[PDB]
Formats: sequence, C-alpha cells, structure tokens
Amino acid sequence: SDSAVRKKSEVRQKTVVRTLRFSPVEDETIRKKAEDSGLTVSAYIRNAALN
Amino acid sequence: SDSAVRKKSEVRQKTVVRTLRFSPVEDETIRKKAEDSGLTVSAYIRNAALN
Repeated sequence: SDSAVRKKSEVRQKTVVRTLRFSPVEDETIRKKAEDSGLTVSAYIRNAALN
Repeated sequence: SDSAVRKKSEVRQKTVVRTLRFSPVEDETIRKKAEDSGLTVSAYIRNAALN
C-alpha cells in the first residue's frame, strides 16, 4: 500500500547495521584514545575511518 | 565445575561485540577506501582507528 506523492512508508536501509568485533588490545587502545579526546568510541571509530 | 589448571570454559570475552552503525555517505566512503586499499571494511575500520 503506497502512492506516488505518498511513499513515506519505507525507502532502503540508508544506514549499515553490522556486528563488529575487536581484540582486548585494539579495544584498550581505542577506549583510551576515545576518552582522552572526549569523543565516544562510536564517534572515534567513524571519525578515524573518514579522517 | 572447574579446577585451578582446568578453567578454559569461559574466562572472559576478550573480544568486544557491538553494533556500529554508519550513514550511507560514510558507508560509501568507507566502502571505497577499504576496497581501494585492498582491505575489507572491517580491517579498514580497525586499522584506521588504531593508527
């Protein structure tokens, strides 16, 4: 059930949703880097990935 | 049930497990840098965030 000018129901999953994992070492480094910079780990990850 | 020298059942989840979401703009860029660098998006993320 949709129409031309009324399709706000769904589009596509713009965002990517995946289960990512890391070792205790990588996590330790990232956790310390994130907190020192005053950026949460999620922001730190995506930030470093684009910068 | 354990023993001092037989405790390999579940010490601690040293690996981290989380859902890290990414926008389509970021996802496309990460897909492009990862593939151009000849790395998987996961390796690219972890590597860029550690260095």
